[PDB]
Amino acid sequence: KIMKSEVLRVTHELQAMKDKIKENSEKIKVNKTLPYLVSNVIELLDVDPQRKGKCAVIKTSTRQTYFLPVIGLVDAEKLKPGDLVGVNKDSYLILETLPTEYDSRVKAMEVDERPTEQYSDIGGLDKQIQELVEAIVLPMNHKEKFENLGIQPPKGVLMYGPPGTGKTLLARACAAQTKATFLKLAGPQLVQMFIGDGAKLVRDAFALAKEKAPSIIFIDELDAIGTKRFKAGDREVQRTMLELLNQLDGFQPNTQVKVIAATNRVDILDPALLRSGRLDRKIEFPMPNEEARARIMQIHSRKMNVSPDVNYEELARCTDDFNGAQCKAVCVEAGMIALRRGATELTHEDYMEGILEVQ
Amino acid sequence: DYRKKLLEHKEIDGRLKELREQLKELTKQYEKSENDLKALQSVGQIVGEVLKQLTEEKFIVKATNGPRYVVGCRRQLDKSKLKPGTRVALDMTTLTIMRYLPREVDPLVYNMSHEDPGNVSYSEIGGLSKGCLLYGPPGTGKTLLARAVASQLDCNFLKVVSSSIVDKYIGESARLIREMFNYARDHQPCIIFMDEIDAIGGRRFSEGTSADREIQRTLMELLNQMDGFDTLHRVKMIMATNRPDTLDPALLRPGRLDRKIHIDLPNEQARLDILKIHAGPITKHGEIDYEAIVKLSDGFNGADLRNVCTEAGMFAIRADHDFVVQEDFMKAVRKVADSKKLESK
Amino acid sequence: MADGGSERADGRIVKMEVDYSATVDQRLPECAKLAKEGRLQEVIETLLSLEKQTRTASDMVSTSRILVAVVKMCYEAKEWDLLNENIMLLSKRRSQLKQAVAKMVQQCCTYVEEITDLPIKLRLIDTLRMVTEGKIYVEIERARLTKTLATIKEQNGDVKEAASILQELQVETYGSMEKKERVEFILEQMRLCLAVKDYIRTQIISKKINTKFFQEENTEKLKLKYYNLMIQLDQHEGSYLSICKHYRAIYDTPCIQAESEKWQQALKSVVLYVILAPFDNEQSDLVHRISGDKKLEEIPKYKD
Repeated sequence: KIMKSEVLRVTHELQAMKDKIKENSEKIKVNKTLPYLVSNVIELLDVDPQRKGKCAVIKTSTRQTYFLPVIGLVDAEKLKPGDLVGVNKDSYLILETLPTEYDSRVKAMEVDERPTEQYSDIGGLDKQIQELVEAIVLPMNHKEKFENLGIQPPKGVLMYGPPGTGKTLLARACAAQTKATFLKLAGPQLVQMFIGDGAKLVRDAFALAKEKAPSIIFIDELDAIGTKRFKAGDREVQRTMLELLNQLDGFQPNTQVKVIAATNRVDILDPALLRSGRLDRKIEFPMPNEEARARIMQIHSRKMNVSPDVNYEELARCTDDFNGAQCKAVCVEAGMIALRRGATELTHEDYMEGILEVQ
Repeated sequence: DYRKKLLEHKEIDGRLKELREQLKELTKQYEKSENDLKALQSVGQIVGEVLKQLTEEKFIVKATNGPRYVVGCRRQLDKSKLKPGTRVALDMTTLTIMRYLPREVDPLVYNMSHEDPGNVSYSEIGGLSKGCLLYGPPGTGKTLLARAVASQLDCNFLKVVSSSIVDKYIGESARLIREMFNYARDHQPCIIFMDEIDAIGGRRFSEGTSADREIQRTLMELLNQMDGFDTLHRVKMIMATNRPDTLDPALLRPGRLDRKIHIDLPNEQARLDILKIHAGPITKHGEIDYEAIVKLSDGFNGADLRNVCTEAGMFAIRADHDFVVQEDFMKAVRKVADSKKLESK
Repeated sequence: MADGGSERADGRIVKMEVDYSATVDQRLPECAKLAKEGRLQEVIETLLSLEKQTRTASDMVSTSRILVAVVKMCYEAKEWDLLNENIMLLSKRRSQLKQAVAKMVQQCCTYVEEITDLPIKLRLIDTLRMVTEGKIYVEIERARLTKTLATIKEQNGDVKEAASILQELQVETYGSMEKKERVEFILEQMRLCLAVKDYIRTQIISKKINTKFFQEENTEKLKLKYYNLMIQLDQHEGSYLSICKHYRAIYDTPCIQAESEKWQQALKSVVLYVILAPFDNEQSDLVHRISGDKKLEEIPKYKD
């Protein structure tokens, strides 16, 4: 072991390095304390002919352009043309780069942490919603098994069906089970007065989904803008829409946060919406029958003082060709006039009274 | 007694030599920290532009902020890059010149940077041995192949999206056809991809409106630049689409689209090969039988065959079993594939 | 769908055993409309991979025992695009055409050794005009027929076809990507040049020979032999400078083959190009590329 006795000197040199890094590593806090302004960064690779070529183009907020090479600490997500970077007083170095995404009108579209309703509020849809509950639970907790089996979850799910079916509140009810950040988005929000806004809205959605933590982005009324016209505004929605499809077709690192979509009608079905990353999950959600409407109305009305003498035959007969949110409006209306009816217990005539009241 | 002390001392020396790797690896990064701290000392540089040069040693610079200045020549650099018309960089002290600044489009970096890695994709396309038509029979993979060779070399990333010919304003897209195709004629190597051409492939059977007439007019420029007065011997275009029925039979002339490649899974060896490259990272039981999956599958989509096989792997993960037998593959690829035949209208 | 022509194919091969060529003339209207119909792209591929074997199988039966070959060469020589003139929608297949021409040159290859000297000159003079009339091919069979005819012209004593083979070779080498066949067929450029000895033709063709090729994507084994067969005729036409860039690249030849015979040729010509090297610049640096080799001092000419 006489040859291995020189390792002690090496360990003393290494622990001496750990003892001497406290000062030069300690000045990091006083030199990198606070970047006082914000400057935009534009990446431009240079060539010196070590003597290697590496530079970048800087733009300050006060419209002043300067010169500086790519410097700072170890960069992994950096080197992108972004803003909100660290800079000292006048030397103009890059110390702390953080993405900005400002235009809060699109950033703070729907800031929802988590909803209140859950998946246990409906009745008679487990045979078709269980695939979605799996498709949102197993891709969140079973990422470890995705390498043993080589499975990549789909990013486009088509939640299509007739309107008024409560698909929005049901997908949100599953978003409560996702436990991630819920972010709504409306179809008619892409159509703006100025040009090129849809690119900023789409790249903003993938800026918060790509940049931010694992979240949930549910959109609705996509059929209202998914028109395949052959000037025209829906062709501009073909520029923004086909741009989004290009970001769901040309991006292999799109294994991040999913994009859930729902269409209230399948009359104008875009044929280009068929792909593993695109809207491949096509589970048909028809109009619930009087049995299913009595189920979702019973579980949605399990909190009010409902009379126990309900055979569901009269309401099952009156509810003809109705939808989910319509029976939800009947439940809410019954909870509205049942107060002024004097009797605190919900009666049986209030069902047809609400049906003929709002419809 | 003596023979055991050599192995024991070899074990003490082993656990003594196995602790250096836990420090000597991160000491390189710790020293790299001070290397960067010594690399951030070159600060205080500004930019400028050269318009007119009077003296060969000292010339006039034009700063971005608006005020103009005059600088000298540094003893290190030479008169090669000192010629006018090249954007350079300056210093706040003495207005010396460290190096130049090559111009680029703010957008030219985006148009010349998007790149896709992966070299095995060229050999992962399955058993598949001046224009190419990628039409849409019951089989997909039009993007995995173009992005497979495009991911291999492609010599560029000149992707042409069918949504870039919108032209919300007056339909003068001829400036973009001649501009981008003029870039194709300028750069000696060029590969053009035209994905989802069915949207801009209107058959103009009836009287088209102003929105259709401008797109068909861009198709008239395509005619004038494919069979007009301009050859395309060196440039190549890849017309990808979805339905091989409305593909502009005026454009379906064999003068442009030499060959037709029906992207499908006809051959049993192609379906078996694509099934084996998609069945790589999946683990299964010892009972393996691919001839039933390949035999029962008739005229399906490749990437959607991956979605149906992985859909059977999730049908098998519903019962949270680590091993996946091929019974759920035959019955789940069977039933789910029959649902794809139901939704194949 | 090819299901209609498949029964006519496998039934036609059974019914067509002893019948003469008149039944083929009765088959002409049966196959004309059969080729006009079938707009399907991938389905009729079998119909064209069977019917052509029925008509060429009947050609085999007709050419089996007795052959006049006049009516045979008149049928195809006069009927090429008769089915392609009524169909305005060209299916741009280019899938069975390579099997068509390859099967025709295969049957002509089985009938090309010794059958009858009369029809071979008209068949070959027909197919070399079909080379010009084609204008779209992989450029394999088009070179095959003219080089297998040129080999006969070598012993025939008629070297007038040199302008034909070497004029058509430029067309048969541009427009496609050929790595192996281009080197195997490129020797015809300097093959008949010993009989032609045209200096301007040598100036056109090592110029068109060494365009883009250094080492890779071209293996035979005999590569170094053709390397010696390339610029030696430019040494015949040139005087001294032709071998200055030729004898400097044969240093890898002893590494590929046995070094026993390299002393007489490689280590002999290792000094001639540096002796004939220009006195301005190449003599100064080119003398260091050969210096240091242990085999150099073993030569008695090392003192020279």
